[PDB]
Amino acid sequence: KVYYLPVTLTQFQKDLSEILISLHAKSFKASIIPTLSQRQLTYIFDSNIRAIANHPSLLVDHYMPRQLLRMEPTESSIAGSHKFQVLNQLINSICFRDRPNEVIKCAIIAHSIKELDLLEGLILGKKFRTKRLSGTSLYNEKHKFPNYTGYSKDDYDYSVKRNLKKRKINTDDWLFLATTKHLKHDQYLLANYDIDMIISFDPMLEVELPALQVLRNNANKDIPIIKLLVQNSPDHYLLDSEIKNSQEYEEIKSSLLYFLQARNAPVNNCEIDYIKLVKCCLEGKDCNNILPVLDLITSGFWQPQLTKLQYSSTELPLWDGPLDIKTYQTELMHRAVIRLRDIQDEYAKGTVPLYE
Amino acid sequence: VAVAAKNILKNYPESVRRIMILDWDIHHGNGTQKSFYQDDQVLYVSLH
Amino acid sequence: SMKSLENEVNGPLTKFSTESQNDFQSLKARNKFLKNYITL
Amino acid sequence: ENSLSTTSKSKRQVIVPVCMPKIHYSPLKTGLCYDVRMRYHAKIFTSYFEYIDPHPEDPRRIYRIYKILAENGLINDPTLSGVDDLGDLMLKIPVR
Amino acid sequence: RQVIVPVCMPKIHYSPLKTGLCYDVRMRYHAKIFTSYFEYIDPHPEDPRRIYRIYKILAENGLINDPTLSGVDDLGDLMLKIPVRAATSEEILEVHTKEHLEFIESTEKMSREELLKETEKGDSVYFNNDSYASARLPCGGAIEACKAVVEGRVKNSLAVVRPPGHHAEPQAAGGFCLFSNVAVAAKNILKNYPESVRRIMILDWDIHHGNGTQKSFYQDDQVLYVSLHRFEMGKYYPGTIQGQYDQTGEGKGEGFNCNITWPVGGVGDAEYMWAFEQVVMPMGREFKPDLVIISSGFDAADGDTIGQCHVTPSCYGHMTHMLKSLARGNLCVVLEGGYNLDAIARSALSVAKVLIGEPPDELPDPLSDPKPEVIEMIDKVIRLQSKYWNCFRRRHANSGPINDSIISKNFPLQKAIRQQQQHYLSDEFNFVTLPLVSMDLPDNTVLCTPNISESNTIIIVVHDTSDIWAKRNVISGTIDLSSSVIIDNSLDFIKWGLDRKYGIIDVNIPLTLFEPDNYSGMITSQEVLIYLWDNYIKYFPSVAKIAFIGIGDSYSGIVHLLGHRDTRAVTKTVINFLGDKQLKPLVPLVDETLSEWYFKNSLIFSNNSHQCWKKPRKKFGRVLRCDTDGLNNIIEERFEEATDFILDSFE
Ligand SMILES: [Zn+2]
Ligand SMILES: [Zn+2]
Repeated sequence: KVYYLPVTLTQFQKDLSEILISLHAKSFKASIIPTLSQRQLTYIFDSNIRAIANHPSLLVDHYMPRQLLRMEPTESSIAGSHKFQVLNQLINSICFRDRPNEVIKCAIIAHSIKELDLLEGLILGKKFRTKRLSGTSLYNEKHKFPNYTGYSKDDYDYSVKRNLKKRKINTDDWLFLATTKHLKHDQYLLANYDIDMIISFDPMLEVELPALQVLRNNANKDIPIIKLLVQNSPDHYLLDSEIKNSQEYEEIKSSLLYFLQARNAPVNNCEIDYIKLVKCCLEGKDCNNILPVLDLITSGFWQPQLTKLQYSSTELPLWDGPLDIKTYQTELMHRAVIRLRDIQDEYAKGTVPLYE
Repeated sequence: VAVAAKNILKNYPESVRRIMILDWDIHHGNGTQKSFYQDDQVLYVSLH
Repeated sequence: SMKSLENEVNGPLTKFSTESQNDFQSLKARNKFLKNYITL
Repeated sequence: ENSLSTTSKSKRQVIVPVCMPKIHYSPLKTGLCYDVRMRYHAKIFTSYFEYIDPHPEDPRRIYRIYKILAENGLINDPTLSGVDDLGDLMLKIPVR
Repeated sequence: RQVIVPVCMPKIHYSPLKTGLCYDVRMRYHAKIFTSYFEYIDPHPEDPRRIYRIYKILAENGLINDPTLSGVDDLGDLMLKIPVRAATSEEILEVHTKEHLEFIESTEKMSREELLKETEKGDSVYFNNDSYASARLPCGGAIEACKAVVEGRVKNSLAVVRPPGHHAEPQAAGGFCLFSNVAVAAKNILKNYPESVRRIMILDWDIHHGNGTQKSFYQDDQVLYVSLHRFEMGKYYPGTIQGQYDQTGEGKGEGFNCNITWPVGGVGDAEYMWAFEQVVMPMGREFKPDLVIISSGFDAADGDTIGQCHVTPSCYGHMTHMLKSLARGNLCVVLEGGYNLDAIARSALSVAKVLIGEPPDELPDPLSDPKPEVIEMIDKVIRLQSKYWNCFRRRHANSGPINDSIISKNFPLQKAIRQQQQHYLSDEFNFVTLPLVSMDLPDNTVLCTPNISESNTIIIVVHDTSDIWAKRNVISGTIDLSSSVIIDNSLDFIKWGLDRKYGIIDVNIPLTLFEPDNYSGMITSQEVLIYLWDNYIKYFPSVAKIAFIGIGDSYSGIVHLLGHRDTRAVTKTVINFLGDKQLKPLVPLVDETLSEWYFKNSLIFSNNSHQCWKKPRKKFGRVLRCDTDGLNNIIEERFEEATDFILDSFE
C-alpha cells in the first residue's frame, strides 16, 4: 500500500529555484541539446533542486553548527520549506488525534544527515519518543524501545513493594529516524521495530526492499507507505512513470527537463485532510483522501524570473558562459546579496501609505 | 479569550503548560467558564 | 516575505564573506524550556 | 582625613570582564494591541433618536483609553493614531 | 493632522533614578587580636572579609560597572555611589550616653595587652586600635544613604557596612557592635526631617535580638520596632528578657515595639511567607510610616552554621518586594550579621537585584507546612497586638475562667456518642454487644461480629472514644457546637475486615474527664484485655491468626496481655497507631523470647514531632516515625501498608 500527498513549494524556495535556473539554465540546455563536468553539472542541479525543496537553509556547503539546531523556534524552520509545514501539520494531527490504547510506531526516512539533523531539531520538544537510528544524533535521548534499614539486625524491608505504587511510566508515541543509505547498506533495522506505517519524507524509497519486504511479509496486513509528493520536481517524472498500472544520468536529465518545462504548473490540488488520513493509514486502508493528480503534462523555460515587487527593479545576468565551483559560490552569494538588498530596501518605504 | 487561550495551549507545547485566567469584570464570565469547565491545566477565577 | 528572506540569509550562509544573547531571540528565555526536555 | 589610607600606585588587573546584564525583563517594551477597525460594531438605532442614551458596548470606548495614555507622555502620537512611532515605553502589536 | 495632545515627558518618580550604594575599603581594619590556636578553626564571628566577598559577587552580574573592584564614582547605569564621611560625635550622642563615647575614645589610645583584656572583658565584642574611625563611618554612611533616599537623590539605597549596630545599647556596647547604627541614623533623620520623616518602621530579621535598638525606641511611637528571631532565653544570645515577645513598648511607645520569637531553629520559606502574609502588613498599613528602615542580617541563611535555618534567597526578594510595596518607595538597607560568606553573597545578590527593580522569583518550596510551636507563639503575639492595634480585632475573634462549681452539672457525651455509634453499627453491621460480667462498665463498652465462637481469624480492634472536629466562629470568640462532626477513625478497618470474612470486634473505652493522661483507662484496658482473654478467647474452639489494632492510648492492655500471659501462639501480629502518646514498654514475665516475637511481629506509627528522635528500645517493639501529624491522617495514609503487613503475616 503506497500513498501520496501533493505538496508545493513556498515563495523564497521559488526565488532560489530561479536563482539556480539562472546559474544553470544555459548549461543544462547545452546538456540536453578541473572546474566541473556536465555529469557533475546535472547531478548538482538535480540535488540542489531537491535540497531547496527540503528547507533551503541546507543549500549552504556547510553543516549546521549543531548548537543552533536546538536554539531555534519551530516556525523559523518551517518558514523555509512548505513541506515542513505540511509535515509538522500531520505531526500535530497524529499526536492530537483521538486516541482506545495505541502506542503506534512510525519511521521517517530522510535523504541525508543534514535533513535528519533538522528533523531532530524540529520534534525535540514534542510529545514523541524519537530515536535516530544513524550516528551523530542531535541531543540523543535515552528512550528505550519495548522488547527499611531503620533498625539494626532486623529484616522486613517492605520498601520494595512500597516503591511499586509511587513511580510512573512514559507513554509517548514512537518515531524512528534514519536514512535510506543505511537502509540499503544494512537491512532488518525496521524488521525489529514493528511499525504500523512508514512516512517516506523522500518519495523515492524504492519500496520493495529486503529490509522492507521482510516487514511486509512479517506483517499480516499490507503495510501502508506514504511518499511526500512534490507537484512537479526532478523526481515526479519517474514517480509518474512508476505509479501507473549511465542510465541514471539520462533519467536525471529527463526528469530535470520535465521539471524545468513543468515549473509553471497552473493547477495545484488542496483540501488534504490529516486526522482522517492518518486514521486511514493507521487502519491500513486505501481511502480516497490522497489526490490522484499523478503527473502534469509537458526554449521557453531557460529564462529565470524573480517575484516582481513594488519599486524593485531587479534583474539576473543568467551567466551565459562557463562555470566553476568557486565562481558558482561567489555568483550565488552576491545574487542572494542583491536579492536581500532588493527585499530590504524595497520593503523599507511602504510604511508611509498606511501611516497617512 | 477562549480562542486565544486554546491557541496558546495547542500551539505552544514546549514552553507553556499551565495558565491562570482572572475575571475581575463585575459581570460573571459566562462563556469563558464553559469552554474550560472540564479543564484542569487552566485555573479560572472570576470576581463578580 | 522580508523576514523569511532575511532570516535565511542571516545564519550559516553561502561560500564567501563579501557581506556576511541580549535580547534572547533564539528561543532562550529560561522559563521551563531546557528543563522541559527529557535529559537522561 | 584618615590614616588607614590604602595606597597602591600600580595598574591593577581586570578580574571580572564586562558582561551584558543578565535580566529577562525590560530591555524590551510593553506590547499594545490597538486597531481602529474593531470600531465597526455599532448598534442600528431603530426605535427613535435615542442618541442621548446610546449603546453601552460602544466603539467610542477604545479611543478614550488610548487618549489618556498620550496625556502622560507614554504615547507620542498626537492625533491619537495607532501608528508605529508611539514612543519608548511601549510597543504596538498589529491586529489581524 | 489635529495635534490632540502635545508630547510631554513621562510623569513617574520611581526608577529614572538609580539604587544608592555605600561602600568603603576603610572599614576592614577593625579586627580581633590573636589569642589562641582555636581561632583558626572557628567561624570568626564578625570578620572584615564580609565586604569584599559580596562586592566581588556583584560585578560578576554586570549590575556594577567595575572590572577590578576598587572604590570609584562611575558605578554604571543601575546604581549610584553615595560617599561616606566620618560621623561627628553629635550624631552618635543622639542615642548613646557620654561615657560610651569616651570609652571608644580611650579605646583609640590603648596598648596591645589592654586591648586584649578589652576583647576578653566585653559582652561578646572585641576592640582594636583602628576601632574608633571604623566605628564612626557606619553611622555616617547610614545617615548619608537615608538622606539620599529621603531627599530623593536615589530611589533606594543599600549599604554594605560593618561593624553591626543592632546589639549596641545606649548605655554601653555589647554584642559585636561598637556604635548603634540603626538608632543613630533614625534619630538623626527624625531630628533632621520632622516634616517628611515623621513615622519610621524598623524591621529586624537577624536571628539574635536587637536589644539595643529595642531600648533606644522602647518608649517611642514614631518608631515601630519589629524584631523576629529565636528566643531560647536560657542559652541563645543575647539571652535577655527584652527579646521576649511581650516587650510591647512602655509609655507612649506601647504597641510600638514587637518581638517575634522562634521557639526552635530550623525554619524555611513557608514559615516566613506565612508570617509576612499574616502580621506585618496590617499593622504596617495602620501605622502608616513615611519611611521603612531595614536592618538586614544574613546569619540565618541556607548554608549557615550559626542560624541552622534553610531560608532560600528567593523568599528574601519576596520580603524585599513586600516592604517596597509597604512604603511609598523610600527604602534603606543596612547589614548587621552573617557568618557563611557564600550564603550571604547569594542572598545579598538576590536582595540587590530586587532593589534595582527586578521581580522576586518563585520560591523553591511552596509546601513545607510550618511546625506547630510557632503557630501558637504568633497567636499570643496577636493577643497582645489586638489589645493594642485594631487590625487584629474583629478578624481573628480576639477583641482585645469558665467556672469550677457547675462541673457537677455537666452533659456526659461519652455514652451519647457511643450510643449513637452502637446504633449505626448494629443497624448496618449487626454487632453483638459482648457482656463483661463481674465488671462495672457501660453496656456498649465492646461490640463484636455475630457467631464469634466459630470464626478462626479474629481481628480485635481497641480504641478510645472518637475524635471531634468542631467549627469555631471567627466573628466573636467561642466555638459553634451544632456545626461539629465525629471523626470516626476506626471505621475503614471494620468495613475492610468485614469484606474479608474476619471476626471483627469493636472496643471502646471512655475517657477520664478532666484528666491529662488516661491512666485509669490504661488500668481498665488491662482488666478488659486480661479478662476477655481468659474468660472468652480460650473457650472458642476454632481460633487462629488474631491481629490487634491499637489507636492512640489503651495499648497498656495489650502490653500487659503480652507480658503477663503467653498468648503469642494464636495471635500473630500486634499493630498500634500511637500517634503522639508516650511509649508503652513491654514488661515480659512469662519469658523473654515473647518480647522478641513482640518487637518482630509489630508495626507502630508515631508522629514526626513526637518526643523521640530530637534509638528507641526493643521493649517498645519496632516503632516508626511518620511524616504527617494526626491519627486520622496517618491511618488513612498507611491503611494499605497495615493490611499488607497483616495479610503478609497470615496465609
Ligand atoms: Zn461584564
Ligand atoms: Zn547580632
